[PDB]
Amino acid sequence: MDNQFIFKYSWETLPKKWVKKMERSEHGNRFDTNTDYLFQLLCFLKLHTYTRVQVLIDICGVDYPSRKRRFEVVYNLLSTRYNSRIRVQTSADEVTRISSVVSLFPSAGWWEREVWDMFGVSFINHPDLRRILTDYGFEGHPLRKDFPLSGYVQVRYDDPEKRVVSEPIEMTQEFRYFDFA
Amino acid sequence: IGVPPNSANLTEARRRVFDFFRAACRSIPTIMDIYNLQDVVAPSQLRYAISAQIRNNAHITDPKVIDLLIFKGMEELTDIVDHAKQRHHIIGQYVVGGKTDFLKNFYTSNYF
Amino acid sequence: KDWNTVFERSINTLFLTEMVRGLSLTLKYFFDPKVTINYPFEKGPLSPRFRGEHALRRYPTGEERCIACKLCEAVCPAQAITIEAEEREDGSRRTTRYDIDMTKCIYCGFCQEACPVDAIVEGPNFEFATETHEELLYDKEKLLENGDRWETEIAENLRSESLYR
Amino acid sequence: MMLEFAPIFIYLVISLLVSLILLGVPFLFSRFDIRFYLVSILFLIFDLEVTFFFPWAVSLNKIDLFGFWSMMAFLFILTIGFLYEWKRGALDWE
Amino acid sequence: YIAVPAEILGIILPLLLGVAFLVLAERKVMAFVQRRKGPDVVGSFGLLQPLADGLKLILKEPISPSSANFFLFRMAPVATFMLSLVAWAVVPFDYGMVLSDLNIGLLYLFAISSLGVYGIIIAGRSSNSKYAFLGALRSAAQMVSYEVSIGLILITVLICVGSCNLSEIVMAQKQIWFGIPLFPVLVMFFISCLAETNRAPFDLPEAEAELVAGYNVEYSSMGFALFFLGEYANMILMSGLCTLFFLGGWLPILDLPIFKKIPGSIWFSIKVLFFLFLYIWVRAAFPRYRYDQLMGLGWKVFLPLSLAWVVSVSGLLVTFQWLP
Amino acid sequence: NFTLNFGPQHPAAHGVLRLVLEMNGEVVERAEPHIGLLHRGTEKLIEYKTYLQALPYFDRLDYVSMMAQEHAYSLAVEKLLNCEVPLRAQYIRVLFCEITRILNHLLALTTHAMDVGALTPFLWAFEEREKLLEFYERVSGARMHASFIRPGGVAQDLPLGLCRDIDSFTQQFASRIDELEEMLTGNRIWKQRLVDIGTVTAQQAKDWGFSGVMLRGSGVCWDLRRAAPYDVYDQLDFDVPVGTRGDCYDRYCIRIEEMRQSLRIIVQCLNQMPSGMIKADDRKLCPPSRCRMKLSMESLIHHFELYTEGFSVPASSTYTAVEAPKGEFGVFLVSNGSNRPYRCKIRAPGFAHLQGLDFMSKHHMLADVVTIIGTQDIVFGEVDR
Amino acid sequence: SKAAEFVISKVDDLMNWARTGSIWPMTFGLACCAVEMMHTGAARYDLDRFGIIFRPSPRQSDCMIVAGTLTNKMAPALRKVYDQMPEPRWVISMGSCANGGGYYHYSYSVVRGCDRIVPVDIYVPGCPPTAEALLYGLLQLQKKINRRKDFLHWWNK
Amino acid sequence: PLLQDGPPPGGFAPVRYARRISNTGPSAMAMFLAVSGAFAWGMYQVGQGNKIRR
Amino acid sequence: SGIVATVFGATGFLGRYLVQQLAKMGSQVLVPFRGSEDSPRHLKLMGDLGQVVPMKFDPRDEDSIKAVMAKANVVINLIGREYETRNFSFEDANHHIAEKLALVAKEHGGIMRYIQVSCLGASVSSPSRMLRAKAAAEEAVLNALPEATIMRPATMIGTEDRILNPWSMFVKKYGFLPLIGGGTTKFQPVYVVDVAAAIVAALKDDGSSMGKTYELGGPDVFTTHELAEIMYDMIREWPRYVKLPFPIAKAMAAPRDFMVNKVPFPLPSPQIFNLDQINALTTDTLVSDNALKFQDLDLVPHKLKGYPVEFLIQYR
Amino acid sequence: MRCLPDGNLLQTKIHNIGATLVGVDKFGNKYYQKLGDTQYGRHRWVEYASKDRYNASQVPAEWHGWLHFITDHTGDELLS
Ligand SMILES: NC(=O)C1=CN([C@@H]2O[C@H](COP(=O)(O)OP(=O)(O)OC[C@H]3O[C@@H](n4cnc5c(N)ncnc54)[C@H](OP(=O)(O)O)[C@@H]3O)[C@@H](O)[C@H]2O)C=CC1
Ligand code: SF4
Ligand code: SF4
Ligand code: SF4
Repeated sequence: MDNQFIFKYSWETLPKKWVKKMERSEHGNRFDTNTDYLFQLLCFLKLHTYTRVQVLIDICGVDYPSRKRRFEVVYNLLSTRYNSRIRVQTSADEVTRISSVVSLFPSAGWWEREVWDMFGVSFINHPDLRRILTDYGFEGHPLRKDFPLSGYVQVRYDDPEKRVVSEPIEMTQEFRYFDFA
Repeated sequence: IGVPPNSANLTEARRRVFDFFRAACRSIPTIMDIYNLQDVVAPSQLRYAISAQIRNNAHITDPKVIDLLIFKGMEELTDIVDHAKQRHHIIGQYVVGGKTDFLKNFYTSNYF
Repeated sequence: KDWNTVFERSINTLFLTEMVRGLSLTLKYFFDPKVTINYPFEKGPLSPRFRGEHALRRYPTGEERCIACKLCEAVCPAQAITIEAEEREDGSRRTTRYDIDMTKCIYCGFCQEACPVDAIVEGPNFEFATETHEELLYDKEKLLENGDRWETEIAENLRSESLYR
Repeated sequence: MMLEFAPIFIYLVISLLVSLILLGVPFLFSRFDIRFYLVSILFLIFDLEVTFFFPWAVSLNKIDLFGFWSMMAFLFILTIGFLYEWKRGALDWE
Repeated sequence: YIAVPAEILGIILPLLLGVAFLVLAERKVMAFVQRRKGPDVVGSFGLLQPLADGLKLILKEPISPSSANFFLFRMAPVATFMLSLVAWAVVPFDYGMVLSDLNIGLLYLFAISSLGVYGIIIAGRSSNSKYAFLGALRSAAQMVSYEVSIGLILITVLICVGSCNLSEIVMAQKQIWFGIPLFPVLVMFFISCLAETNRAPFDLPEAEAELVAGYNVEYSSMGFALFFLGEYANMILMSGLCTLFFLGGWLPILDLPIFKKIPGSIWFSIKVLFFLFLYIWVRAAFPRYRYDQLMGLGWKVFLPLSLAWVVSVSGLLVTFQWLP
Repeated sequence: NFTLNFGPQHPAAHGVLRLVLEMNGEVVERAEPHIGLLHRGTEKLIEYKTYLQALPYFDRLDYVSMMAQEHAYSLAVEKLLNCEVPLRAQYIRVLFCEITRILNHLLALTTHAMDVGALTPFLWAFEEREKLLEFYERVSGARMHASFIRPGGVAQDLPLGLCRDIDSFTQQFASRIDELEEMLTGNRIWKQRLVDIGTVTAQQAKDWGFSGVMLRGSGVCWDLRRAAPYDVYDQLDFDVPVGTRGDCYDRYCIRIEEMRQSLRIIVQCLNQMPSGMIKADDRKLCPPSRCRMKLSMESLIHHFELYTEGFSVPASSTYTAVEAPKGEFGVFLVSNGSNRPYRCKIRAPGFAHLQGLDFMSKHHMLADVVTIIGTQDIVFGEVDR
Repeated sequence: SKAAEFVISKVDDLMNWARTGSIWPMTFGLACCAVEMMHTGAARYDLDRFGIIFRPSPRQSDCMIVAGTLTNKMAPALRKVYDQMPEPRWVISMGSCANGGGYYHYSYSVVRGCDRIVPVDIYVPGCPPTAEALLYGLLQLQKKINRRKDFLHWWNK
Repeated sequence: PLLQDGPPPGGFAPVRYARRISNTGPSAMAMFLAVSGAFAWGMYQVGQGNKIRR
Repeated sequence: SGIVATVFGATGFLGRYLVQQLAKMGSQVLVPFRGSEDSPRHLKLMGDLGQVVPMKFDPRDEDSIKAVMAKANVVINLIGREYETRNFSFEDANHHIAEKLALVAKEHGGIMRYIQVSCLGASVSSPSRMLRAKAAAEEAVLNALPEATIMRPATMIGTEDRILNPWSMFVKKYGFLPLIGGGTTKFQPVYVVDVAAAIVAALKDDGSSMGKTYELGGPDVFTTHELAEIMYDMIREWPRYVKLPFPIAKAMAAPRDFMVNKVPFPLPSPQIFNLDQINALTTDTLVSDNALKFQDLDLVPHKLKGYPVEFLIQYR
Repeated sequence: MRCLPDGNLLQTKIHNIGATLVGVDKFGNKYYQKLGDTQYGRHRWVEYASKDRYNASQVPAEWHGWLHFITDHTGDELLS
């Protein structure tokens, strides 16, 4: 089962309205789909006899500030049955909720929490969507390109209050940007 | 339990806004106990800050934005009750408990 | 299955036969020599490539090797290096400031690779723990002092490693 | 004779004094688990079994076969109790 | 009676020194098995390490958490330490070398063993920590469980001897040591002593890495020291009982004039030292059981075997009229 | 149900491990790991680095398998650049990948043993770790974060006499494995702590994205060195051990057998090691030698460019994965044509494995939780990034 | 006071000897630096041969080694464990991350040096410091403990 | 230069990777017979000692 | 700020709040200590790298005093003790060090601002010997430095205070609380943070605090009894009191005063039965209407209820 | 007499039995070797001049490489 067979067989068998873009390349076979079809496309690929995509390797977001739908959500999937990989991507914005695939691949649960934490994209029907990496009470989504590298707040011990507290950042030496272009 | 779909209309969104406000207000006694606010602020002042927050966003017309605001409010409330980060006159992001502004800003610094 | 195999299984269970073997091999290392190093009288082995405390080097005449190219500052993954430079009174291109924050540095050796004149090196010293954070903010003079103290070992190491780089 | 118990008492007092010196010199510079009740009951029963064995073991040379068989009957009753406890899962802690 | 305190001190002080050095010997033998050196810097061959750790511990500030059981919290380590000390009044080291020649000394030892649980229980409850309390309950349960087997083994020995006097038990082994015919009983006794002293492979309080907080987790400074010292003094005692009951106490290996030249206290010490080496050797050799596994072992393996051995020994001696 | 908040807070178990357990007495009902205690924003920081400056971040993800992640990152860059790596370099990269596998398994196996009470094998295994740590130091000058495997090959050639010292290590290593086995394998206590603990079926392993030993324990024959080979793994003989029961005892036996197979690979790399360059010859991506840089204008210009600007990578995106000691380690790299990565998503096997702690530990005793965490082989540097 | 000073100095030497010869550190293994610290306790360097025994609870600890990156999320947990340590207590910062933030200094989630949370007595440089470097740092801790005169200061207070 | 680290002429000596087995133990009937004989003869000796003590 | 301040006696209760507030305004703080190096250790946490610098000194050594002051242009004195030790008398700790500090600061010549911290009831005709020595220091510091600023806080409340903590310790260890004067003495207890805020405010003004003496008291007046109700409400325990008349209280506070200057070894500090503080309790100590209060420094003091007593949670 | 309190020095004294003097540096530190095979042939040690208050940083740079097996040249050969 080579990438030549997957590209051709997916063109013949998939419903046409699901896939808007198909890229066959040595970097990877990629299927771009609308958000309303992502869940169904991933269920087809998992259950169909000639694809048997049973493992969701991971889900990640990419931020494209110059785009109307700035977020790209990428699903890297694997078929151990046919020894092949597939990439399924869809686009999203700051307020549009997309479908969760936890009911298809239980491993998606923590990855979708990471996407919500890092980018602010929300997932319909996710059993427990809350931040997973950042500190409690964190504000913002650090992987957005407009989020500053050093953030907005920092912590320190405050003896009068006998506790660790958060205050606006003060940098002894700033990050030096070296524009080498 | 799961994240519900995006609200169809402002009636669905408002039902959700009312539901959140009710949950936020019903947790007020728990917060007062966690942060020991019995001698700092009144429970109604906590209620006013929550209703204020909601009233500042009364000009939003897009149900998707309202859903995101409710989700972020629910997340903020859960942290305050479960993982309290105690600061004296501050709960989360809420301060609890003859010259114009220009001349004050001028006296302070050159950056307004 | 068989009264003889059942018997052997029962006896092995009741008399802890496999627990004896673990005891026997445990006792064998009791009498053998130990591998402990008697630090600080004895030390562990290191190599000429070891990445330790940074140092600034001079030419044998006493002139500094550094010509403030700032390549090390640019390549540094931790942004631990700060450099200021200007023309010296004799027209030479030299730093007026060369700071390495030893608490930001990740001891990667990228700076030593980037330097075109073998001026900045990671020397072999690894025993330089301090009592204050500020003592680990190395300025140019501290770095040149390190170079003077460790020059004999640094030069020998560079001769050794000049066949690989 | 009970004379030999007096050194035990003086020993206890001295041990107490040592305990207090060691402990004092530094002051100068809602979930009921029935399986614990069940292990307590088992221990109590077999505690009484060890207790009734002490006189028997020292008296075996005089009581002869009659005493041996009466102790065996005693054990048989208590071991039937033990088998009941075993089959009922009182000896399982998983 | 005026010189009785001198005898008691000549027992208690060397025992506290012997415990200090047992801790050192445990650290040395485990180190050597692991190809390491062990404490060898603080004093020549590390021989001053016990003194340094003891002085460090007494120089540590006490903590005393804000609990409603201030008195019991401090009393629990005293209780266990005292219990560990007081058992030695009846231990004979040689013929005539014993503080109290109790005719009921066997039952007295069993009673002290039975009292040992209260220090752990009380420490766990008085700590105001559910982790400490749960760990304490499990340790107490394990101790009482293995006390049953210890007691039934004591009964086997008593049947052979016919007297509770410890010196009489030793002197009844002149013909033959009891560990030869009753070697399985000796094995089960040594294992039951490991489980009663909470030692590896049964050391639940050591399994903090395993999400099991021990009963002494809240203790610091000298209360923590008293718990540790009581536990180690119990290990020397259990090694002394293994020696008295099955290895013929102070008697020589062979009834020969060459072996009778070295005194009985040396024989007793050497056998005690063999057993203390095995306590450490086992710690160094095996992993540990879970709580449920060792509880199952206690009730389902060691109670039945101990009971069966009582029946078999008494029946064999009654049949052929070999009773004492 | 009462809740137990148990966070092993020292090298005893991980160190940033924090678990919320719901118990029924001693039986575990639900396990909820709380993570992010080691989240340092590595993925955000990488976007501000050139491709060379981001390389040391990979040594610090699974900080027990340092060179294996450097390999994965270098392979991803070589893939997008279409860079050819000399044969000698490929053999050195495979040789040190398998050395890195042994370092990992030695630590994973003996730290798990120490947590269940076997204190001795940790000490024996760490003296073998020191010998292998010496090989890291002799090639790179660092014991752990070598930064030795780079896009295009390796940083430096092997010092004379290193291959002989590795051969002397291999001659004796089988005996060291046999002693770790004799301590644990046959021992009835060891078997009671691991047999039928944390059973995973093959469907469960695929559903939760398990990889490596966590997947091969369930009888699924899947190793990326054979399924999607890279470097010279296709010229090497080794077996892929698989389990038959999918519990903690199979995964222990597999990790032991995997060290014997790693030893086998290292021997073949030693014997088949060819002469030649250790760096791709192209003069746009690899530093010149010191003598060349100090004698040739072209070489100096290239050196200046490489250590200030860094190389550019043409705009594209791809996912690259290797068989790391802990499972499939993947890098989703997005290039925008510039000298800094636009996006670097790091796929860590421990992220998938720790997420499956809840179903693996269900209805198990409290003391089995550490055993299950041990067989998963969790390092939070890669879980949290 | 030609006699009381001599007796005070001997008491203080004895207290210093006890405290340097018995250092029981509570390990705070956070990241890669913990692995080098595990090697320090292992057979080749054998911290136990110096009387150094690693304890699991802060109640029984004289010293805390911060070995690895401290995040904002973990900072309160570190400080709480420090506050449970009975006096006298010392802190050793191990590695660039714990010293000043290291490779992650400019991150949004990292504490830029553990000395912002607890007071630090010894800083051990390196990323990671070698096992021998940590051993050198612990011997520097012993050098600072030996400068203490706890009896003399209390006598004069 | 031209000298690079590598195998010696003919390659390194072969190394074993497989578990070499060990048959060490009396096992089975040896231990059971030893223990049973010890029990019987030692209990007879216990009888003799008790008679002497009497 | 370019302020380099040498704060004497910063290793005590008020000192930690002052150093933190001085670190906030960017001032570099020098912290002279007389004993162990672990006494200023908690102050290093405050401020940036190199901002808080502890330095060893000897109260009875003029050389060390000018050594630690040689680099500063602001000097704050907090040194003082409420009890007696055989080595330092009330006048030794409350007046002789204070005067010596003013004299070296006068021979320094570079000390722009000098602040001496005193007690509210510091008067020459005061029953307490501590307050008498305090008042003598007030005049002596002024005589040596007319431009100095005196501050007179009342009994300060905070985590490490010596009033509510010893009461709570006593109540938990015995079950009752004694009243040394029937719980009728009127004092104005002040949050310790407010005192530090006042000192920083006096350092930040346009020069309009030099030569004056401020009386810092809490926003509300309290009796010994009324303060004890705040303590009982916070620690969630049943109030129980034993009225102890003055001649019975002085009797229990006689031994330590009697034998402190005779026995050759140190004595524990007195918590509640300190004779000098009992003598202060005979008369009310309130803020005079003609003095300069918190309102003079554009400051409003914090009411005791709430956070200022939140540390009492640890006793429940 | 330092051997009684300082067990670290004693271990060096015992291992010194049968060793060979390689050189002495400026500070008085003495350098020994055995030429055996116990720790894989690593038998280089230093006996510090100060029997008390010795410290690892007292080894000069000329002898540091020898002591750490970085080089086979002694401090004397390097200085020449
Ligand atoms: N209730 C209160 O707290 C009130 C106090 N005040 C006054 O305010 C000042 C500061 O208060 P507070 O911080 O609570 O006081 P503390 O007693 O807690 O601290 C006093 C400071 O002075 C030092 N000190 C004490 N005696 C001597 C001495 N003989 N030689 C050298 N240094 C010495 C102490 O150092 P060390 O720790 O080393 O002893 C400490 O740093 C004091 O002068 C006090 O009298 C004002 C009103 C009431
Ligand atoms: S070692 Fe690396 S991180 Fe440190 S200064 Fe040199 S280049 Fe920068
Ligand atoms: S040290 Fe080297 S690389 Fe750095 S500025 Fe000087 S000459 Fe350039
Ligand atoms: S200092 Fe370096 S080795 Fe240590 S934890 Fe930080 S990144 Fe890892």
